[PDB]
Amino acid sequence: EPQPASSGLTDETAFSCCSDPDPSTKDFLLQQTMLRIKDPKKSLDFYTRVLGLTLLQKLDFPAMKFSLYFLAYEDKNDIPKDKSEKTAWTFSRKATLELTHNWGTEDDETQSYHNGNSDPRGFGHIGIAVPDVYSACKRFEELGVKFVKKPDDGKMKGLAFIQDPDGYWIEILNPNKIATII
Amino acid sequence: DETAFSCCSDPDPSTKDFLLQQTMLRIKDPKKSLDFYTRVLGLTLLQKLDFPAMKFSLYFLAYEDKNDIPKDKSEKTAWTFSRKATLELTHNWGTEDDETQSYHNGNSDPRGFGHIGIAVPDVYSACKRFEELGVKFVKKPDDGKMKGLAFIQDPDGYWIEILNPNKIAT
Ligand SMILES: CC1(C)[C@@H](O)CC[C@]2(C)[C@H]3C(=O)C=C4[C@@H]5C[C@@](C)(C(=O)O)CC[C@]5(C)CC[C@@]4(C)[C@]3(C)CC[C@@H]12
Ligand SMILES: [Zn+2]
Ligand SMILES: [Zn+2]
Repeated sequence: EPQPASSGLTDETAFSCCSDPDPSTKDFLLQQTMLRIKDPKKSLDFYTRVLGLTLLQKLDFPAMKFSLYFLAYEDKNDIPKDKSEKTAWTFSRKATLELTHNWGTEDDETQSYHNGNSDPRGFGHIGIAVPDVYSACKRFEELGVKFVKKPDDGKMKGLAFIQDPDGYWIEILNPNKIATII
Repeated sequence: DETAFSCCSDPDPSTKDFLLQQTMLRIKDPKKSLDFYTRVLGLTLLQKLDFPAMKFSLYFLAYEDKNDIPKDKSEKTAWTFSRKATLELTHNWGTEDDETQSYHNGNSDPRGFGHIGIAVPDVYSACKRFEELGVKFVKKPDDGKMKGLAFIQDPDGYWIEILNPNKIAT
């Protein structure tokens, strides 16, 4: 029953590669995903205004000439005012997006970041779960967002991919509708 | 900062139930990857989904109690895809037997994606356990200006930040 190896893993092989978690890893949290961004204006506007994330915090590194922007689906009225307080909070949020701006890249017409979906491949995308793919995407269209895959294109109806201003892919999906699609 | 106007306070309420569900990474060999993320890092495999017509599988991992996972495929799928902060590891069939194939981690030419990041109670003991389990480090907690902060690598070489949120605070 181990599959032909041009056929992928059986459930058995796969599951048997899984161990229950060591109890010292309880309380571990998947806190952030870092993406490099060419232009923090385009990017902050895309993630806050279009996608509805809240800018939790900005960190500056004047020596090393770069800034970090931390965004998440969080209530602004939860963001601490105090500096240290604010940082501990931000960095204890789950499911956060860290955007790294290297100074000057916005003026560099020669410069662009690679989105991982052409050679050499790796990272693919982040994805947002929404209650209605078609209504969200209709608004995205209204707001000038660029699409990789419209919700109705292809076999997978009801799932979409849009680009952020650096070309990074963002999946848009409805958890109550995925099982129909697959 | 002249990005002063770039931050839309009060997002449109149509986005109020939006949720950052997944980060997707391509993996050469899920036997290694699954072992690493579960046994070393302590995540749980939520769901394995296969696509024969398209020759790939998806492995969703998260920090979730295995006991909360519905057993039924439709209930499971709906549950998995509504969890916050999942890793979606994509396996294109055969890459584990292709001696010439490897994925790129985004941290050298051409750059883009940098890393995912895991918050822990105690960076030092986590990293000592990591050392004991033969985990490869990109940065030990005691190298450079940033002390008490580490980066490790998964089996594909993707970078994973190991931090304590109360120590960046300093
Ligand atoms: C151990 C030491 C002291 C040393 O061995 C040099 C390499 C390094 C491992 C180093 C690295 O390699 C890449 C980056 C990145 C550069 C940057 C701006 C980018 O490359 O885009 C993105 C942010 C990021 C993570 C900031 C921190 C550093 C400087 C990072 C981890 C700090 C720790 C550092
Ligand atoms: Zn980071
Ligand atoms: Zn995905």
